[PDB]
Amino acid sequence: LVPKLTASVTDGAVGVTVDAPVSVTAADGVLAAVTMVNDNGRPVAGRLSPDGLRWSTTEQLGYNRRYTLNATALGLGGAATRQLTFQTSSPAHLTMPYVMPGDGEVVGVGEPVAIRFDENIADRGAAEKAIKITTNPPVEGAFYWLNNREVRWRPEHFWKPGTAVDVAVNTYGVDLGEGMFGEDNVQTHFTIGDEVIATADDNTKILTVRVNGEVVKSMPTSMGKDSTPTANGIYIVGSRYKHIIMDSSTYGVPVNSPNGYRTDVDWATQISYSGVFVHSAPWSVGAQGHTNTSHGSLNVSPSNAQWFYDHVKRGDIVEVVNTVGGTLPGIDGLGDWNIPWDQWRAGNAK
Amino acid sequence: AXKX
Ligand SMILES: [Cl-]
Repeated sequence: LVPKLTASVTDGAVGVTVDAPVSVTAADGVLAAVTMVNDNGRPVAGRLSPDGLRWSTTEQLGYNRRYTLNATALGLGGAATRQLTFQTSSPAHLTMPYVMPGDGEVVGVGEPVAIRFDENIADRGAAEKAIKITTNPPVEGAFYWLNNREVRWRPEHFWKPGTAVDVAVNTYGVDLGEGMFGEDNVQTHFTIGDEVIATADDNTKILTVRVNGEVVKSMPTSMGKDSTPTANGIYIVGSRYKHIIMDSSTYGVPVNSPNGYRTDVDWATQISYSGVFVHSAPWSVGAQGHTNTSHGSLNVSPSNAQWFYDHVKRGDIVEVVNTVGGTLPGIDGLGDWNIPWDQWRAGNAK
Repeated sequence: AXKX
C-alpha cells in the first residue's frame, strides 16, 4: 500500500481558525517528517506522536498568517509527500475576556461565574460554547447574559459548600461574530465556602446573619425610606471596602437633586450594582431597628458594619423581605438569583 | 469607535 496523508486543513484554505492545533495523520504507513513554516519563513513548533502516525503543532498559531505544511510518509509501497498552504482567520477586532471570581478565591454559595467580554458579542452561542465549566460535585448550571458583554453561569440553587469550580474560557481563535475574535484564553478556579445568608427583615428592621443555619449576629438596620425604599429579593455580596464615597451620580442621580447624595462611609459591602451597600451609619443609630431613613442602603452601626466587612465574603447572600419596594432586577449585576430558573436555563443567546 |  502507498501511504496516505491526511491533514486538519486543506491546500489553499482561508479562515483557518487557531482555536485548535493543525495536525497531519498518516494511513497505511508512518510519517517520516513534517515541517511547518510561517510566511516569514520561521518554523512552527510541532511534535510527532511516538507511534509515528500523527503530527501536531505545539505552539499557539497566529491570526492573519500564511503557513506552509510539508509532510512525507513511508509505507511498504513507496513514499508519499504533500505540501499545503493555508491562511488563518484575520479578525476585524479582538476581545479580551475577564473572569470572576478570582483564581484561588473562596466565595459564598451565591457566587455566579462571570465572563465579562470587553466588546459586544454578536455570536453569544459561540461564546457559550467556548466556556467550559466543571464542578465537583457536578451540579447542573446554565448560561444567561446580563448585557451584550457579560455572561453568567450558575446552578438552579445556591452552591453546595465545598464545591470546586473550574472555568476554561477558550476563546482564542473563536469567531465571536462580525469579525470579532478572542484575544486570549483564560483559566480560573474557585471554591465554595460556608453557607452565609443574611436576612434583612423590614417587619423587625433587623439584619440577621446565619452561617450554615446558625445565627451568629443580629444587627439593627435602617433601610431605604418609603420614597426611596430598599427592594426585596436576593442580593449577592460583591466587593468589600474599608471606606468608600457613595456617589448617587454613579447611578444617574445628580448629587444635588432631591434624591442625590455624596457620603464618605466606612466598612461598606456592596450588594447591588444599583448602589445598595451594607455600611457604617453612625448618624442613624437611633433610627436603626425602628425607622427607614436611607436612599436604599442598609444602614447599620459602625461595629456591625465592620463585622460584616470582616466576616462576610464575596458571593454570600443578603435577602431583603417585607419592604415597601419592588424586587431587585435580575440583571442588576448582583441580582442573578431573582431570575426564575426556567428563564435562566432557557438562556438568551438568541 | 464602539472596547471597555
Ligand atoms: Cl514571524
